[PDB]
Amino acid sequence: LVVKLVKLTFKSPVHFGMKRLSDSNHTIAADTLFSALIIEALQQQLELSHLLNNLVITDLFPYNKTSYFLPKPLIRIEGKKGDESGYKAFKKLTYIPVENYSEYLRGEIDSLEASKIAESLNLGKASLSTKVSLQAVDHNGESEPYSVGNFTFYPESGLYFLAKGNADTIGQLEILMHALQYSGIGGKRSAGYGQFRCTIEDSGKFDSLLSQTGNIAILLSSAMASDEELVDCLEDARYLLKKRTGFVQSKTYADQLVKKKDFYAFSAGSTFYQKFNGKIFDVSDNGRHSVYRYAKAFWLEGKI
Amino acid sequence: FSSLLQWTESLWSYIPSSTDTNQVMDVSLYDHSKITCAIASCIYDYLTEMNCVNYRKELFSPYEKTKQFYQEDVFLLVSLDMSGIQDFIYNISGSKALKSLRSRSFYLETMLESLVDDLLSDLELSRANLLYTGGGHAYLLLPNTERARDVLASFEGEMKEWFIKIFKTDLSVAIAYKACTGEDLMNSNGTYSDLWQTVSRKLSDKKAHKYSLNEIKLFNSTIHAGTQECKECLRSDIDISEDSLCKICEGIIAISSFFVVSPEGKVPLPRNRYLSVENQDGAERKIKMNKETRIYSKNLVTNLWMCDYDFSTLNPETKKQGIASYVNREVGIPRLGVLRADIDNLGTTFIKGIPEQYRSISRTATLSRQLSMFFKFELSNILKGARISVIYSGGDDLFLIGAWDDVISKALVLRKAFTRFSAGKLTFSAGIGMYPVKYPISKMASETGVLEDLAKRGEKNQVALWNDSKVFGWSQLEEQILKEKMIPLQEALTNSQEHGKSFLYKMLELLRNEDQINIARLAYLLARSSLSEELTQSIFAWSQNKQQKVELITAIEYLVYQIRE
Amino acid sequence: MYSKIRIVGKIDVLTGLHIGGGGIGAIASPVVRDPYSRLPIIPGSSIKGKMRSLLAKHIGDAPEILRLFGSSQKGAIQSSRLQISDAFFSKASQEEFDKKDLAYTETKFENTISRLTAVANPRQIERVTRGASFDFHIIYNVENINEVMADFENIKTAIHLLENDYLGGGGTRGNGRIRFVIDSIDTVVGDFDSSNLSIK
Amino acid sequence: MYSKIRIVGKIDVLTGLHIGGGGETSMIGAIASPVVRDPYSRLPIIPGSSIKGKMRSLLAKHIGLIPGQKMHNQDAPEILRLFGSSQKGAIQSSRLQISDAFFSKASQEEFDKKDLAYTETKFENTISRLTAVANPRQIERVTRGASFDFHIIYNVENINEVMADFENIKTAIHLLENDYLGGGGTRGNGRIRFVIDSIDTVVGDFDSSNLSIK
Amino acid sequence: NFARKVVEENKRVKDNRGRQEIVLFNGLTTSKLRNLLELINHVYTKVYNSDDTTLSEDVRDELEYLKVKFAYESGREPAVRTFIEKTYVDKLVDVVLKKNTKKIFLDYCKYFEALVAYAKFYR
Repeated sequence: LVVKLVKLTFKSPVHFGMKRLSDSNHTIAADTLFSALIIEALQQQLELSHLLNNLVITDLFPYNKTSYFLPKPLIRIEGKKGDESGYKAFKKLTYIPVENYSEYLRGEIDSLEASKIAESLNLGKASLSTKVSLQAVDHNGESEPYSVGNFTFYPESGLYFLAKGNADTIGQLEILMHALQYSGIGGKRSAGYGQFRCTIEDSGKFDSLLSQTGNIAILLSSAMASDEELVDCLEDARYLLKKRTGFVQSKTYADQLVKKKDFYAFSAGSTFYQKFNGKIFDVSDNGRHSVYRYAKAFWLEGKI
Repeated sequence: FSSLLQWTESLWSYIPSSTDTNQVMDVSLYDHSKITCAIASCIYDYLTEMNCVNYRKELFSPYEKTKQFYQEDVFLLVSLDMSGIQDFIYNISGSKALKSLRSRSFYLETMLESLVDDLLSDLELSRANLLYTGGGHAYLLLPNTERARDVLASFEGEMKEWFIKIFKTDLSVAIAYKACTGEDLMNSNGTYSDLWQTVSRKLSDKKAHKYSLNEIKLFNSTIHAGTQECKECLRSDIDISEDSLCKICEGIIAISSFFVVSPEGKVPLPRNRYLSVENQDGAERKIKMNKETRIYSKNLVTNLWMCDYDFSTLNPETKKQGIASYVNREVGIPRLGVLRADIDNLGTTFIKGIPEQYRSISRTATLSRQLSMFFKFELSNILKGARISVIYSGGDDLFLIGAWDDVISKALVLRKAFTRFSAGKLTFSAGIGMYPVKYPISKMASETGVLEDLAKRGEKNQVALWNDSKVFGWSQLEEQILKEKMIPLQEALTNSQEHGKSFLYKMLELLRNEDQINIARLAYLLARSSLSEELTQSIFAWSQNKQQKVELITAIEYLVYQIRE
Repeated sequence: MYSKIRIVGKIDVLTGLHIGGGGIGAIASPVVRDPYSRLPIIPGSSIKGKMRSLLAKHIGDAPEILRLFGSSQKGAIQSSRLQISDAFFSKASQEEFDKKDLAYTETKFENTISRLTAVANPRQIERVTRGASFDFHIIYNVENINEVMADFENIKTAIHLLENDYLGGGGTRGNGRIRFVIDSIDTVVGDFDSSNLSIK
Repeated sequence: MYSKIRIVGKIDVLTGLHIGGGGETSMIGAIASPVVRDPYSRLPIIPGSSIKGKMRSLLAKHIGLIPGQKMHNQDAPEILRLFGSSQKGAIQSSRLQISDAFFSKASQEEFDKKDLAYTETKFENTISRLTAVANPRQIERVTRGASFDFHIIYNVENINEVMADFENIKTAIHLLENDYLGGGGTRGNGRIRFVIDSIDTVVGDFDSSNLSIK
Repeated sequence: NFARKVVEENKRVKDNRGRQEIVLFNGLTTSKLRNLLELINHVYTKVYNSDDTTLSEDVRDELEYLKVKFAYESGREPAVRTFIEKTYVDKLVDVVLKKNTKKIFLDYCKYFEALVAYAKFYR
């Protein structure tokens, strides 16, 4: 299939949330972006067959000047036989530059070098902007303060994600991302947060990295497997279960917005000796439509 | 026997184990006796499993069998670690979070104590075998009998099932053990730290693959959406009661002097029990009414050490509002100070801090007991008289929420006390943040954790104060920022009628700029301010010299926050 | 299909603009600033709220207001058509203020003479300097190609009121007066012709 | 329909006007009291808050102030309706929004001619009652030729109360002209005259042609 | 820091009187410099108002008048003469006239502001 790197440079502060409005996150999983893509394709009156049948995206990872970051793989690192706080430094570390990814998979990285890699990330700063609600003041009430957490990417930094699919799927992705540049991604995109510009191009470096074949597999997107594959993939695996929850965002779902069914997915960067392909899990209950949660798997091979 | 163990800890904790002066007196009598009792219980279990007819023939008669027994893998080093403690404690939203914080922390600590007590009860051992227990982490020494391994497997399965049933990935407990040779405890081969590191690696490996196939399948397969969630720690799965509070959430509210683990109570606890705070006579009544009721005494009672200092609960007016009581001031900006402190290289201290010639099981027990006794009992005596409430303790993680000035003053006093108690050899890095009231608790915790991480960089003996650009050393902050600069400015401005508050902002605005003409403007501003000439020259020189301009700026900002109408 | 009318312009402060922040250093009544560049901004929240309030006063919740600014009531779930981004301190004004050695913000000193003791109570508020210009970026979502003209008439009315009104701060005391300068109005997504469309 | 009536005119200073503020300039003088200046132009300014405060105080004193008033929300209902209220549960919006009055272009040109400075340095003193010694003092003022462009917006919330509101506004302006604007006005500073150029309803179908404030 | 250098070089103390008093430029005060600094403020406002990289003709004539004012003030008061000679301020005025740009006059104003600020500081 065709692989395209999409680089997102954000012109405005961005509100990515995990559980609350005040919480600000620097990245979004693949499920959030797939929800945005489905919403956009519905707005643009476009078919959902390509996205639901062949699109394979990853999460959004940091990038900066001359470095593209990948999730820290969940491998058994030997550390230093002297100190245990080296493992603390490794757990604090979260993202590895693409150049150092193979080295980290082969060890060869000290705890001090791990902290250096962690601090080498040049991805913006998060803040908490406090706003008010004045709608109660007209009918004999008080102003209600409330905080929104936002994230400001540094001028040459931003997010990126790889996308794999057919030529037609890649074209639909290009059109939908062009529309999404102005639709915005985030949690307050109707109040200014999340305006961005995307650039979609084929990357030789990342294509070569994906072409690399190793003994183990690494998840690049928040994914989960069905029972037939879950009985086999879990053997000798190091993963992390993320609790994907959220409210439904759509006018036609119900008279009032209600929560989705709680989902659990393998975080990006988990290590599996056996590879699995995810499914688009339906997380709606008794709804007018079916809410889609993305759990397909984008695999990066590695040597440990 | 448990009461006798508590009495022994109360008396012999400061009596040396070895009377000999030439022999080093690090291990006290209580520590050595407790370790001896634990090892004696372990070997008794091992021999009972082995059905040894004669003990002296087994180990003493040729005296070759003594070293043979020392060679055998007679013991198990077991570690229980609870994951999700800090997320459970601090990721809460709402006006009730600022009163449920300490309740959640104490609930987690008591749950860990109940877990380890159940584990010991299954193995038919006292709490002497419990080597250490701190921030969600417990280390124990057990016999290497097959019954012990079967009990460990059953306990692991039971606790995993219970935590999945009640919390569902919000909290987990992982237990890993390694077979241990007597020589390893003696460190004759220098394999003690290797044993500890191996058990820690096994524990981490278990934490990686925490859930099984059926558990994941049950997680993903849910029947209906919640359609209603709790105000704090929003969970749709469990039945949300009226006022939008979950069963656990309302019980934690209900908790907020002994702790009673009985069939009936407030908050659920493993092995089908409930934790409830009870009065002494009420606790005794519950013991009489309900058999097999463990009772814990804060600092048949099992004495539990935990720092409970809370200035709000001291005064009845402040009892109503936990921390909003702290924020209200007659003078000074109504803000909150959050301190996240951490001992640096604590694992290195346990492993590499003790020389290989001094490594032993009793030495490690003594060190861990000393750390726990400092961070659970002495901490409260350090914080006495300050508007500070301590949420967490144990050294590896601290949390002291209160007034910003009280928090920074007690952080300085805590550094001094930690230097005294550790006598060097140990430095702790701190992050201090200042936040308005009604600031989200999760945001306060996360941002102060970011500050702590900043202070951990480079040399670990650092404090990251307020904004991330103000990372100093403890000597720099205590003397140069506060005593050298802030105090003379406070004197000179409190002499004035306006208390500054307009001069200081002009000073800050001029100091933000690096223009030379701004330096000249600062000179003119100081000249017009009519301070003492020596103080004026001192301020000008501090502004001229980098790394003193920042200290002057921090002193100015502290003064501005100190007087805010 | 779906259309996104992209409107780009400049907001020129006519008097000092003070959009405060509840949460650089100790500043008396600071204004909101960009976390990275530490340049004052106009949050899209403030513009959206002021425009919605002025449209509410003019029209009068009303169906046009909910259609434009979005609503989330039961049976009244409508996506906001106006996505108003933050107004960033412009580069041209940044250079103009770099020249003349002029700071981007200023400190206004005020009083409050008590009716009881006639004692002036000093106060300070930060205000963006009156020569500043903020680049503003608005997106209109064309959900109904029939209602778009009426929506833009309402938007023009809101902008007219806002130009005669104030933006965030104490406006009745002279702060916050602005002026919009619509550099362009373009339909980036879709094909809805907005050449005849024009605010102001 | 929301109707906004725009009152634009000139504020002629009839004596030296000194509206103090935190000042900065080249070769800062011995003056401890420099006038407020519009930093972008460095010309002296009349902050709209000064005009609104002086007008509201004068109008409230004219209407009459409740004995033992501790707040500005305890004024007469007309004053709160016109200038706005902040009382708990009874918040009333300010119909009257008084912008800052910038130094006029006409006075700027007339002071570029004649080679005159827009400001002046009045030298005063204070003869003590005990030692009979004069302590020199310097006050920065705006010369009496200067004028300021003033812009006021009135919000028509209630149609029937507009005439009474403009009667009160006319009373406030008439009091202010006889009074002083922000300064040491009891010693001659700050004398003012309003010359209303226009009163036109910029927004709304309301008409204010018959409406006058001076 | 030429300004601080010259101010501290000319800084002096009234040791002859036996009572502590700092003397700058043999008795200079800001009152002596008031007229010339107000004139420089006038020129500074005039040049700030104009949008032109080079100085206009009115600015040049006003600067010549400023040079004349420097000479007259030097004649009237010995303290101003000492200040002007040691600080070379009139020579800098001549240099500004030679350069004929707005930026050079802005820098001259910066230098004079530093001079008066440091003089007030060391008093």
